[PDB]
Amino acid sequence: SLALSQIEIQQFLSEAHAEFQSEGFLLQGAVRTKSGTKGSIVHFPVFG
Amino acid sequence: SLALSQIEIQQFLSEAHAEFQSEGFLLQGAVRTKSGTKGSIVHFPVFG
Repeated sequence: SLALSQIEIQQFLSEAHAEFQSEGFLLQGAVRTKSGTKGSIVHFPVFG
Repeated sequence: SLALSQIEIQQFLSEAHAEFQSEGFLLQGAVRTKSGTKGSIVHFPVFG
């Protein structure tokens, strides 16, 4: 019977799509970097 | 000596009485139950 269209189902996919966005870390290593630092402030001495 | 009644002990039971109430699930078996469903809406197909 064509009445089967009354009990048609819908499928929801488990693979989600994240909206196109930047993943970041684009400027990693572009500047003088100090890793594993401790303390509230890191001081860079400068001479004229 | 009858003075032993001055150090009589009292026992507190560990099996607690629950004030008279329904245990629930009375209507299970009176309706058509379907376990392990998913989603916000569940559809029951019907045939003529």
